[PDB]
Formats: sequence, structure tokens, C-alpha cells
Amino acid sequence: QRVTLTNADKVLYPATGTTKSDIFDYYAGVAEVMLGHIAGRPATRKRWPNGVDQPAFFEKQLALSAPPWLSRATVAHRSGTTTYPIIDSATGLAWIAQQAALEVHVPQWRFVAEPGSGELNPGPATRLVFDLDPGEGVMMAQLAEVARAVRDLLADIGLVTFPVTSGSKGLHLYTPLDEPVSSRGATVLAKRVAQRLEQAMPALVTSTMTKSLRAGKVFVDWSQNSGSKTTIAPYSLRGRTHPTVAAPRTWAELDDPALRQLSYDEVLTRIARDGDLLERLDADAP
Amino acid sequence: EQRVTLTNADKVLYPATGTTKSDIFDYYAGVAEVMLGHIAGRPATRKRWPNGVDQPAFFEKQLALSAPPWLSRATVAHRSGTTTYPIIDSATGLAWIAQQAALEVHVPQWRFVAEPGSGELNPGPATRLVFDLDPGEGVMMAQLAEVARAVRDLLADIGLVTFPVTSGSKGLHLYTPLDEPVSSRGATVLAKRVAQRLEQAMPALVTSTMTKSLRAGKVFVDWSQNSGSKTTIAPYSLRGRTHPTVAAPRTWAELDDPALRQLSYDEVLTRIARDGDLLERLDADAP
DNA sequence: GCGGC
DNA sequence: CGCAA
Ligand SMILES: O=c1ccn([C@@H]2O[C@H](COP(=O)(O)OP(=O)(O)OP(=O)(O)O)[C@@H](O)[C@H]2O)c(=O)[nH]1
Ligand SMILES: O=c1ccn([C@@H]2O[C@H](COP(=O)(O)OP(=O)(O)OP(=O)(O)O)[C@@H](O)[C@H]2O)c(=O)[nH]1
Ligand SMILES: [Mn+2]
Ligand SMILES: [Mn+2]
Ligand SMILES: [Mn+2]
Ligand SMILES: [Mn+2]
Repeated sequence: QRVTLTNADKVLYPATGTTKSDIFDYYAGVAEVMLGHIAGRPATRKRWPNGVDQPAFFEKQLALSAPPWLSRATVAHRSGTTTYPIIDSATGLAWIAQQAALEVHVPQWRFVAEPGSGELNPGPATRLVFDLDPGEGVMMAQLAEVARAVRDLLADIGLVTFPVTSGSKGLHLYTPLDEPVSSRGATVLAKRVAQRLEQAMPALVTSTMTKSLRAGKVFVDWSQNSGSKTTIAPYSLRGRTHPTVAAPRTWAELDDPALRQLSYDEVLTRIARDGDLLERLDADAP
Repeated sequence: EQRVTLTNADKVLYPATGTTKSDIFDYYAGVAEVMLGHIAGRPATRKRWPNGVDQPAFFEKQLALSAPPWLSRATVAHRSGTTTYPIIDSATGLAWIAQQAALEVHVPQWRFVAEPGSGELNPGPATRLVFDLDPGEGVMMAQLAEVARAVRDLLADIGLVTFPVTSGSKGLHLYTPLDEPVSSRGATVLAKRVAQRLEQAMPALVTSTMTKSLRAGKVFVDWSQNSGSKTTIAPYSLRGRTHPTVAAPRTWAELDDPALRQLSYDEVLTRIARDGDLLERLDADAP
């Protein structure tokens, strides 16, 4: 399981001058905290081999040139069959870094070993994700107002909620399901939460997806629980002009009106101090 | 009903001549009927220039996961690892080669064969010898031909026919069909001996020995191209040089020309019309 | 040139 | 970024 880094000093984030070597070291540092939330899960990559300025691509299928030691499982979808890599070692993330795969994306479900035979099919969703996407001119004080409303709705079913800023524009809320439930079921539940909130605070929340997002409201993206969709993984970098991170936050932080996204270097600092704030999210692991 | 969509039609791949992807596509469409027989049943190695002859290139042997399911494919087992190659055997296969910016197509001297009992394909014997003539420092294309002629006779003196093909590069290729096919090992044995009998017959102009440098004033007869693991630029293939030259089959009379030169895709097209396939007898069979 | 349902 | 030996 050697991974040779190449183009160490190649700048991928021109704005901040972030070389592949930083990124390699970043993913080396976040490894212990990150791995648990992507283990057992099919890794979708979004790659910027030529920096965040040159075009990028999504990649699901594991290339034929990908190192044999990587874990892999197949998903069967209407037309075609996709074999994804499963990242579950620090070396796996090393590969991800070398690959210039800034972003790692996962669904909310894990592969499970077939009782009799052995090899893996997609299993039930282990967690819900609430994908909060702010509208035009949507105040931060209010984005959290909503996140808190979601938390209080879920705790009224004995479910805990963890906020993670996306590294992008909005906010993600994860909820562990002690007893896993199929993605359709996950979708059903998320959808009911969204709709119950939309009703409880009409002026700030919408459950309905719109081709151009709605001004002044927060859109609760419940269909992110569809077993066929992925959400940016916790502790992943983003391919934005600045190397921000999908970063877990404490609830206390959400009370900050001047709340903002975090950079890879800052997250690193926090981990040292904090540990994995999402520790109880995926307390079982491949 | 295998389709190939051309993308980036007007994208110039040879800046010097302004030859766009669409020219190349059309070329391969045009050379298809004559080219296909010499590469059918053979593992296609591609050398690709997706950004013109000025941007870097790569060899590709393995058939990518992303390539169209309708391509033919067989597998070769080697040292460590296994390689599934594409087999080009229809104009559409060539279409794919063009869309792929795979200027060059390289093949070995052998074909896959259907397994007598089971069906699927393992490497078979070599169907033809190839003599790869590599001229040295200050070697006049004239004397390069005398050597080519000397090879023809040594071979005719065993009832074997010889077809010349200019590589589209610097030197010259000779193919000989083997009526009865023979393992590449044996093909190498045969070629090595022709080369050596030649080296002796004309000491001043030929060498059989591979030098790291290329020896001035002499023509090196590359016999080891008959090795089963090696490939030679396929006849009718484009080259990825500053100019869009081609591995062109030439008639013997042409080799007598001292001002004998390489040919461009356009010329090969006008030749093929008037000529048919000069190599028609080289591979009389296969898809 | 291609890499996502 | 990787694509042959
Ligand atoms: O075009 C898309 C859009 C979305 N997605 C998947 O859906 C997830 C959520 O899609 P979002 O559009 O909400 O983006 P985001 O949450 O990552 O960041 P912000 O909205 O805060 O700006 C993304 O993280 C990605 O995994 C795609 O794969 N492709
Ligand atoms: O580095 C190499 C060299 C050669 N080869 C393969 O073996 C053959 C060796 O052939 P040559 O190296 O002699 O080049 P050529 O005959 O194509 O062109 P000239 O000599 O006329 O300039 C080539 O046609 C190619 O298929 C490689 O695959 N890689
Ligand atoms: Mn979002
Ligand atoms: Mn969304
Ligand atoms: Mn040569
Ligand atoms: Mn040679």
C-alpha cells in the first residue's frame, strides 16, 4: 500500500497557493477523524487535476489503472453497473490526494457483506442528512434559526443532530439512526421533517425544490436522502477558489451571526484541540 | 448498430498543416477498406495525441472501461499483469480510433485465434515477417533501397514474397506473408538469420546488431521486431510527426527512385483510389 | 479524450 | 491524473 506523491509543488488553489503536498498532508492529518464517516461507503470523487481554475469532472467508476489494493464494491443501476472505490485507510486518502480528488462525496448508506456468499451489496442508510441551502440574501442568523428548529424536531424522536458547514454556501445536518433504515424510508422521514418545519415557520423555510432557489427562504433539501445521491463528505476539501472544508461545528458556534466557512489549515487546528466532533455519528466501522 | 460521435471536428492536431480531427476522421473512413485486413484479429496499440502533435502523447494498450461495448477485445497474459486489447475490424472501429485522437495504430505480427473447443481468443502464431529497416547517420534513401532489394532476393530464394512500406517516418518496412504461419519465436529466428546472412553479403552497408547509438553509413536490419511482444506501426496508419505522414505501401519500382520520400495522408488517399490495396495479398483472410 | 445516473 | 512494455 505505497502511494507515491507526484507534482508535490503543483499549485491547485492559485488564490492561496496550495500545493498537492499541502493537500496530501491535510488528508494525512484528517485521516483518523474522517475515515469513519466514509468507510463502507462508495466514494464519488470530484477532481481538479489542473487546479481549481481548469475544468473538473465527477468520477464514480474506479479506473482500471487504480491500485489493486483499494476496496471496491459494485452498485447496479438501471443501465450499466458501477464499481466504486471504498476509502477506509489513510493510504486510501493518500490516493485521493495524489489523484487531485479535492472533493470526496458519499451517500448515506454502506455496503454490507452478504450473509451466505461474502461480497457486498448496497445496504440501509445509517444516517439522515438535512441539506440546508440558503436563498438570495438569506441571513446567517436565520440559517441557524432553522438548523435549531430541525434539531428540536428530531430530538422529539430521541434522535441527535450534528451540524457541519459545507465548505460552500450552506449547512448540513447529520443524524445517526441507531437502527438503520432503507434510503426510501430515510427520504420519507426527512421529507416529513422538512414539511413539518415549512409549516411551523412559513416565512423562512421551504420544502419544495425550485429551479431557481427562493429569495428570503431556506430550502430544506430532503431528497438528499435518496439512495442514489451523494453529499460532500465530512472533512472533505471543496474545489472553490479558497480551500474551504466541509467542517463539523459545535452547536454553540451556530449562534455566531458572523459564522463562516473554515479552511483546511483551520480545521487541522480544531481537530488537534477538538477530536472528532462527529465521533458518535458512525460509531461502528469498516 | 455501433455509432461514434465525432467531437471537436475543427480541432487542429497538426498545426504545421492545419489538419483537423475531421480530416483524420475522414482519412480513416477512406483508408478503411484497404487498412482493415492488416489489423483485423490483432491487438491494437494506440499512440494518442488528444491535443495535437505539440502536446505530449501516450501509448495505450489496455482498453479503457469507458470505451464502447461493441469493440472487439481479447486478453494477453504477460509477466505480471493481464491486458485486454481492442481489436479493430470495422470502419466504425477506425472511426473510434480517430475520435480518440489515436493518430498512430500499432500491431504485432500475430493474430488472436478462436479456441478449438471453447471459443474465446488466445494469441496465435505470427502470420507474417516484418523487416524494420532503420537507416543510420548520413544514409542515402537510395542505398536504403539496395538493402531492401537484397532482402527481397534472400526471401524469394525461399518462395517468399516481399512488400515494401515506407514507415511515414525515417526508414522503411518490409512485410512478407507466411503462407503457413509460425510462432513469433520462430519468426524471430528466421528474421535474425536473414539479417545475418545479409550483414555478411554486404559488409559495408548493413548491420544486424542493435547499437544504443545508430551506426553511421550503415542500415540496421531490426530483426527483433518479430518478437511476439513488440509492435510495428500498422500499414496505412498516420504518424504523429510535425507533418501528417503515413505508413504507406510502395511499389518496388518506386524504391528505385533516389528522391523517394515519405507520403502524406492526402497522397495516400489519391493513391488508394488509383491503386487498390497493394498489400492485398499480405493478409488474404481474417475479418 | 475520458472520467456521474 | 493516468493511459506500454
Ligand atoms: O450537481 C450536483 C449537485 C449536488 N451534488 C451533491 O449534492 C450535495 C449537496 O448539493 P448542494 O447543491 O446543496 O451543495 P453543497 O451542500 O455541497 O454546498 P452548498 O449547497 O452549501 O453550497 C453535494 O455535496 C454533492 O455531493 C452533486 O453530486 N452534483
Ligand atoms: O519506443 C518505441 C520504439 C518503437 N516502438 C514500436 O516498434 C517500431 C520500431 O520502429 P522504429 O523505432 O524503427 O521506428 P519506425 O520503423 O516506426 O519508424 P522509422 O524507424 O522509419 O523512423 C515502431 O513502429 C513502434 O511500433 C515502440 O512501441 N516504442
Ligand atoms: Mn447544500
Ligand atoms: Mn441542495
Ligand atoms: Mn524503423
Ligand atoms: Mn527499429
